[PDB]
Amino acid sequence: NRDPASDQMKHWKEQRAAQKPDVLTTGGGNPVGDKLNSLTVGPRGPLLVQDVVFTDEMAHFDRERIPERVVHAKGAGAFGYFEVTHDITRYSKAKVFEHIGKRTPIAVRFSTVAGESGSADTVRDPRGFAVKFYTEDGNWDLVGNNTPIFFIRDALLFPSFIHSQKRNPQTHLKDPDMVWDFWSLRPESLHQVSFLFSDRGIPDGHRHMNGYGSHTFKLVNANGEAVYCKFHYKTDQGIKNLSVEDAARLAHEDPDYGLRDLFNAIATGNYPSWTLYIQVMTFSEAEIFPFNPFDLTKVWPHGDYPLIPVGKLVLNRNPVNYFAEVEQLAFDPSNMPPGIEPSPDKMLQGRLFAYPDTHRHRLGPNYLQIPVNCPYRARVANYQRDGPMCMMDNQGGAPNYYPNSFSAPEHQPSALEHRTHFSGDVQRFNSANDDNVTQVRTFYLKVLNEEQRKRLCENIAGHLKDAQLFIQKKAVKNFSDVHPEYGSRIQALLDKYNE
Amino acid sequence: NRDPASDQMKHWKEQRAAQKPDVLTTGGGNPVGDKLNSLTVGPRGPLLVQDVVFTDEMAHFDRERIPERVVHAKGAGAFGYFEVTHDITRYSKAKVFEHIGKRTPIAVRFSTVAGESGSADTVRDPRGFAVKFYTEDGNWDLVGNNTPIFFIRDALLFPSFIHSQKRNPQTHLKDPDMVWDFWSLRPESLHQVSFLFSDRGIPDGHRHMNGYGSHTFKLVNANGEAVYCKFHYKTDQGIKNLSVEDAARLAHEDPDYGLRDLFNAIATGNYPSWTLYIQVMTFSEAEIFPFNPFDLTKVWPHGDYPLIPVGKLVLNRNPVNYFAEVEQLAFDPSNMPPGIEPSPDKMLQGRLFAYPDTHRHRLGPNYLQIPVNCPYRARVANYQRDGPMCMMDNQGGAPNYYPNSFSAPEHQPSALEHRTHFSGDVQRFNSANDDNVTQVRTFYLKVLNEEQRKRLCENIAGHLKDAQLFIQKKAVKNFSDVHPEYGSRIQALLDKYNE
Amino acid sequence: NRDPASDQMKHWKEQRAAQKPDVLTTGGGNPVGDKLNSLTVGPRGPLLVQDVVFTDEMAHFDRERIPERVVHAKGAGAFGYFEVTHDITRYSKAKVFEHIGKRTPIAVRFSTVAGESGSADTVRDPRGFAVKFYTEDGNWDLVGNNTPIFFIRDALLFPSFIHSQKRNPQTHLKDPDMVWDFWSLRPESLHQVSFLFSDRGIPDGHRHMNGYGSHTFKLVNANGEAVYCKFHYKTDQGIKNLSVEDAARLAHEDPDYGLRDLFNAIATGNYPSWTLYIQVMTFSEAEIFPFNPFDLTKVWPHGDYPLIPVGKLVLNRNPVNYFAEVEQLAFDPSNMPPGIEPSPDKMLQGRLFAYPDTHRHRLGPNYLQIPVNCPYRARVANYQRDGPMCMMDNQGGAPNYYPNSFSAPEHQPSALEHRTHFSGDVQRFNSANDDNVTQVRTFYLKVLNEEQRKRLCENIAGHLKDAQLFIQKKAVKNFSDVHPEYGSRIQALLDKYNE
Amino acid sequence: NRDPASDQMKHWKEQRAAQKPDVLTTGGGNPVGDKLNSLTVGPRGPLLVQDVVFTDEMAHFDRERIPERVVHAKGAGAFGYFEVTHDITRYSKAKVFEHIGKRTPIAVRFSTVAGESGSADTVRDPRGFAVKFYTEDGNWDLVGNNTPIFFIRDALLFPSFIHSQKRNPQTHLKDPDMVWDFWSLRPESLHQVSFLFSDRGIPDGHRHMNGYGSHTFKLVNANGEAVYCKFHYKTDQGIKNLSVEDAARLAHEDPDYGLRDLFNAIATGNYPSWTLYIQVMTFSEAEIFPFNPFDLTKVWPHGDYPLIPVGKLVLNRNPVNYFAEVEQLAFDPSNMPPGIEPSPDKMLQGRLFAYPDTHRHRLGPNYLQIPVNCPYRARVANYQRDGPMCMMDNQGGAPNYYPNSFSAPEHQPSALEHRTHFSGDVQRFNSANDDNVTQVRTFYLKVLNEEQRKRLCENIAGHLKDAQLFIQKKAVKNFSDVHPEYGSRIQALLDKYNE
Ligand code: HEM
Repeated sequence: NRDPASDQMKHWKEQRAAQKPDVLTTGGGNPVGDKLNSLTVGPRGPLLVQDVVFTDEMAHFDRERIPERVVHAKGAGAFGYFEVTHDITRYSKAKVFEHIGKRTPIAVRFSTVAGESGSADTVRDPRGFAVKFYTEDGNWDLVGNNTPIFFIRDALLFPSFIHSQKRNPQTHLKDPDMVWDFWSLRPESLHQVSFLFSDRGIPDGHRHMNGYGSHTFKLVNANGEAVYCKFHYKTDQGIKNLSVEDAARLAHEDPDYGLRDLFNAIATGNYPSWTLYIQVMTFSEAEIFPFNPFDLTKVWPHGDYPLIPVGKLVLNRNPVNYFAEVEQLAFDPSNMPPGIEPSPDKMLQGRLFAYPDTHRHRLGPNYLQIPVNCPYRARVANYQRDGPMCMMDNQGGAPNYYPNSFSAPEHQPSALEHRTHFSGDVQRFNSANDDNVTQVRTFYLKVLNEEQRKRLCENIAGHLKDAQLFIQKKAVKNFSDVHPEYGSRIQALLDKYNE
Repeated sequence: NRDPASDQMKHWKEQRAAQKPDVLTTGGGNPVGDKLNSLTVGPRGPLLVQDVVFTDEMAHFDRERIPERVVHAKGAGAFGYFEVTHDITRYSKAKVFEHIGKRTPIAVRFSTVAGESGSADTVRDPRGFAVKFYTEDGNWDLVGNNTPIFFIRDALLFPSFIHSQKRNPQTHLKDPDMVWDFWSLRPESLHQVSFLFSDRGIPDGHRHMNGYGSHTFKLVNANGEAVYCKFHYKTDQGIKNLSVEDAARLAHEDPDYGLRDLFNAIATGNYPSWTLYIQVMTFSEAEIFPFNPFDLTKVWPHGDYPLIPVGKLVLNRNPVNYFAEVEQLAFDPSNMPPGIEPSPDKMLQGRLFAYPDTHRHRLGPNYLQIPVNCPYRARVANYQRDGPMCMMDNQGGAPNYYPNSFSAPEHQPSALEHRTHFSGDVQRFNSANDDNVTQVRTFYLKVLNEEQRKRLCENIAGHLKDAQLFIQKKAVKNFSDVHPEYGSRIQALLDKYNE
Repeated sequence: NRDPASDQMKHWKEQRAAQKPDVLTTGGGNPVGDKLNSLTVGPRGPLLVQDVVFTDEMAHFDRERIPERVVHAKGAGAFGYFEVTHDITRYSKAKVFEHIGKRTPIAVRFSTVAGESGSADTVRDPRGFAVKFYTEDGNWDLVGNNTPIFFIRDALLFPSFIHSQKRNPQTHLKDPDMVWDFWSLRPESLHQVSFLFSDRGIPDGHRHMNGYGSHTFKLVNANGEAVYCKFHYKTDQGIKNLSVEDAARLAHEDPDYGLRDLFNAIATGNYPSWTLYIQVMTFSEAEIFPFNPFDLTKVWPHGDYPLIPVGKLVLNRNPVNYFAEVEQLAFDPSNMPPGIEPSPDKMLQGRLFAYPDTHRHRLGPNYLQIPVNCPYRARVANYQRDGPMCMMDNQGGAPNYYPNSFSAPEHQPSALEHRTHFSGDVQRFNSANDDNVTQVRTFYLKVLNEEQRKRLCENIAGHLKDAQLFIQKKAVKNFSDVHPEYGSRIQALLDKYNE
Repeated sequence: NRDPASDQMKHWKEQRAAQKPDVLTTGGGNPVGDKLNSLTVGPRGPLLVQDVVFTDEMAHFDRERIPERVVHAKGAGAFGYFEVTHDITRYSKAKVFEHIGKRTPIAVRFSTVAGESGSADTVRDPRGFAVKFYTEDGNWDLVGNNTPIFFIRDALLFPSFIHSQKRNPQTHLKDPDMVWDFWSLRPESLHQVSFLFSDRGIPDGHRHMNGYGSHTFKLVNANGEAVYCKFHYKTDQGIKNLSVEDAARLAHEDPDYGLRDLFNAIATGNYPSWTLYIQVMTFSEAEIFPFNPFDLTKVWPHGDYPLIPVGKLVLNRNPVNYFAEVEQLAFDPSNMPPGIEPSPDKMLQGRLFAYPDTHRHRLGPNYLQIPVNCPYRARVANYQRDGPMCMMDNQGGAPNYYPNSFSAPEHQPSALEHRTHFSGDVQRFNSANDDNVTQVRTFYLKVLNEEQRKRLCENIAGHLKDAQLFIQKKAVKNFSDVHPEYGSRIQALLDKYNE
């Protein structure tokens, strides 16, 4: 007897023993008479096109694959619910927060960032932690990571950052000179790079890590009053990490470690859960905040902005068909119910467009009619019609133009947005020189102990040693700009690694 | 008060008078507060990305269109049922003929051939008359025309023929030189051409024309015995045609004449219905038949192969959304249930590959998961998985391979195909010289009368006159090869049209 | 002999009389030995899969079609050059205006609006008139119509308007109730509706109509000084229209009238040409302008803003292949070279997204690598990589991220945008009741004469009569609000039409 | 200084030091003035739509990915030439074998089978060895593996075999039960499984393994005479293998080991090469051969059918952009020049369809117009037109139908296929019980030595122990059917592994 994942088929049969097997058909419902031998003219003769049983099956086999996600391609998924435990109705009128005890169906997808579909799970990388809330106001996607910050703060650098984290365009190899040339030319990355080369850069699966919206968002209550917030969801199973040596063994021992962990957990009843907190900032506090409160490379410290609890995320169901329910999951930061809205965070302003854009490419123009993506607890009605692979009644014979004298859907004025005043030149403002070291200094000195600082440097040096010396020299300098002992330790190790 | 088609929105509003209008939402189910005005900075300022209401609506509008059909693009649709009235179980075991009184749902498409989506209905053309039977053993797609025959008899000429009947690739205009250079270089077209330019070239809407499967097909009964057959469905409303004069007036007074006629008939309860017949040829009649009995340019004469009634087709329901239910309809001649099998007709052997093929391009790899296309009266079960726009549970966690020791679906030996014996070289055989005139001579002399022959010639000369002289000279010789006076009449009228 | 279009194939053969015909191949370059007869076992036997010549040719015929344009689907194309004849470098620094005498290649596509691929040319509808300039600074797409104004002034209403002008979702029939329910609930349409039912609603081919940029745009000279502008290109062949009586004859006698008139002109050396003008409005004239200067239902009167000439548009070359050079044409308003920039027109702003969006769907992710869409007089170099159907070297092994230390492309600071100050609430501002009648009154009284006013009203009532009475009454009211005699005339004609 | 692969960017900058960096443009050729900061309203404001520099680049990033190969996804590419060295023109007329010394440009792709794009290179799996010859008669794709044989012999079992070799449809994990349930239910796989689990299951990269075409193919000479042949291309660098211990270290130390080993070799002039041999079986010897000569699970022994040399394959060029030259590479077995034809092999017959079919999905309808797929040594001319992403003239204004009297391409009769006689019932013949053991027994006893048999069983037991007991027992039985001591040794080690 083995773990539950290995016994998948065994249980599919047992859960079925009472029935007779189904009749094996074509895609058109036509029963198949023999599907092990091809129609040929004679035992050693050629194949006929009259063999449409072969063409039907092969034709579909040939179209099985769709594009993998451009980022966060290697993923695990699970489904559960969100349950409200505390009252934050003064801040948000979102129905998903309406009363204590309110449950809402969720779907979660964990991921790495850089590796493709066949890569290993226990590698150094940020982790995705995307959560979709099926509310009565339409879906709410909270596309968060295992970290509160990112490496950049303008969306126009993002394709570049990703390119520098993936394969060299000629050799198709991971290229340290690309990784570090970028990071050293963009020191705003220093904060998240210090998180990444810490211990938490390799979590022991998906259940022992925290999630964060990382972005500043906006909450609007019933009076029309607004505050800015951060979301934190913290692991009730406790932070737990793999060491470098153990992560490396599992990388070839079990490439799908974090997939198998999550599936087995839920199957054995160990339902992982997370505690949803927010931080709140008023509009006033936002004007006096020392840094840019919409700079994704900055946290809101806890002492000044403590955590307010909201509710629990619980995962208690495994997917049944991985493709249908995880590969085809699509999270849009732009899916926001009334009560939740976006900040002016440059990076989040780019994500408002990019996600729906790529989903119409990766999955298709009507990807929101796929079941896991459908807002199935909301009544979807508008003037949008047709498109490839239209799957409902296409809203029937309703008038498809607005306004109209024939009683099709109407706009709901109470769902209008919060009005904010802005003034300034319409212009590309340079955010490369916002504070890039202060919060990092704090992390290095007051969050890490001495042993962790030591490991931080060894993990950095073990990867940076493969870059050229002019890149090393520049990266080390950025590290000295945080703390001279941060830089001179790294440089002591590189001096050895360089023989 | 007007015809019922014009009152569609009027009635749509009346059937809703009681309830309230729906909440107008995004495709994500998020209610919109205002959808007549965009999100801008100040009344005369620029448009914001934050306006995800606009993006969501505009983006879908931008994706409304799919590739029209490559032929038969102008279409009208309706729905109904097939009812058995006579017993032909001695020839076929197809569940759709199981017993008298048995109904099966059907869906029909009427079309022209050459015109694109906006072309007129009342033009000289063949008419598609495609019928989809939703049976228990999967779907059965009788994809016929309003002719028993076609212009050619080898599929390799089909892309060519169609190119010649569409727009010149530089000027994008209808070209008579193309049209008649082909027809006169392939005189196998004489038989169908004669049909086209007579009175039935322009039927008075789709309810006053017959439908034929034109190919020879194979029926198989419960003992394993097989016969060949032809399908005829004859209009119970009576053949009725339009004059060249009236067809040309309506071509600009109502380009959608046939579409309108069908909708209004059904809406006022005047339901159209056809009578399905079959002809039956034994295998040993097929060896002694004077022509090639699988020649798609040949009919089976009635005197020797009389019509055997089978039942009624009845259209009694209009589509609710034309796009979802008519435009996305996909018919595959290779959708054949046990009891119905292909002949060796070279032209039908091509259509077994072409239709599924083009449907994966026009509609999508999983187009059979579109409702109106679905085999909703059978159980689809097999080892096909994934593909873009997967719309069911993707078959669940069922074992995806075959054979297996876990009781996934099994093959049904009774559904094997009938086995024929064939012997001969594997090579390309020349069919350009099968009897191209005999059955036409009969049509011209014995079926048509004096006035119809006169009109047949006028209609041909009135379109052949715009081709070059060397092309007219050749066409006329092919016509002369049917009957001297056939050519003589056309050539006398051409001598006049050429001033 | 016949017109030059009809003789296209004749001339192709003549231009090749001297050579031998090419060898006919598969798409893989494998010569074909027979393509009229299919590979079969015996003369009357089944088709084989081994017949890759059939499948290679049938596979591509099955994928011949692409989605037609969602609007303006029916179009005609030609190519030529733009030439500067006057100096407007004090307003715009764009390299297409640099000096008198400079020539830039162009590509033009004329079109109707609503009719699909097969509809008639000679119908009442606006006419598209899009102009692609191939600049050294990249492409410039002046996507114009044959009117200065449009029916609506907010992009959100654009799907609706179109839906109302196209087919009823259930009957697939042009619906008068949809047309006028919309127009009568949105009286901003009054201006362009009076343009459309006037003599210029049906132009006599594409050479006898003007072209307008319609939108206000922004020009920026070398000093950084900016003005607002309007592009008018006026036919050098003279305004010429068709009467309702003749347009309806041709609509069935020659559906492709405009397409034939443009090819035949060019082929016979009668090259059509236009004269490009601008209006100019300083930022300070924009502030005092009585209406909203960015309202697309409004014109700038000539007395206050006279026409300034710029150059000539000349069309002097037909397409060689219509699909590759016309059907696949893609104009993006957003393609704007330094010195030409958008105004805050709500409609234009919307079009900045729409066109690239739909072109990725209609043509594909890399649609700008199609030769006719290529900026083949600039040097494209950036950090975009891959995609479906990637056709060049994909920019080689160049570093693919930015910034980088390995000398891949750099930004050009002189090509930054003009900076404008905006201030206001971010909200949805209601423009429904900007002045809707003033400039229409002027048109009805001062531009048309007695006869033309008569025909304008007969054309409006000849179409509005089919709508319901409550829709009629409302429209007429909207027409009275322009002038009592406007709506009263229409109402007198409607009274007769309603028997 | 480092290896060449890591100095890629270093050498790109050096090879450019003379010139100045290009101007960074949009896709449309428009220079950008700042691509590090986004267009906003005030420094902490929201993002505008008229930031088309952002949109244009993100929209393409969002569409960088295409579908991965449905098998053999992980790959490494190189280009070179094929040079004839011996005269086989008595067997084949193919222009690639015309004379000694004749060179042809080639392109080769190496791969594994079951891992996705991200997986490691040093795992136990077959290896792809696909060769594209660009001959004057079009392209010749020889789609070969590093084995003479394969696991199955009917293509209707392919999708299933591949499903079992990949991931569980619910857990997304590698599932030994699926692996061995399939293999133990289809003992035909015994031959190739004993190859897979010997030392050659893991090659030391791609330069130290042989190539084979596995399938019997047909050769046809200038006289029309045919023979059946096998292609073997052996490594001039020598067979060399990784041990299980080192293959696993490298699977985490360098996932891309085989890719780097090829690139560094070519870059340093150590060009790998292969020797091309054929075996030859006359049609007479094919009637008396002891097994089925077209049984993909059978080799032709060397004693009876010796290797006949042909020429060399040499890889002396790396790719410059991996995506454009290696990921978009498409190989079709059906690309076969005159002189080379398929044999009736049931598995090859299915590859004649499957590959073009998946290539139209994976890449697109016109994937043969992608440079590296272009038959650029041959002249493509025919009657195929249009399609998504049509990239050349589209063959201009040339007549698009055949036959025609206007001098478009003609068929070449000498390119016709060899005619073979076939006689037999058209049915599905069982091939499950062709001799499944005999050649395996020879391998085990006569090809392997003592040590190698021991490791063969250890490799097998290490993997089979994770399957259920009932699957183990059945697999061992199939190994006892080869040789009692084969099944014995495996059962003694499974007894230990099961504690
Ligand atoms: C402007 C900056 C960014 C851009 C342009 C961007 C772009 C993308 C794209 C195109 C995808 C693919 C989505 C799909 O295929 O369905 C994706 C996935 C994802 N992104 Fe980002 N991203 C950005 C920053 C971020 C940030 C700040 C976070 C978290 C705070 C994040 C978290 C994720 C996650 C978790 C996924 C995987 C979603 C899934 O499992 O389907 N990304 N991103």
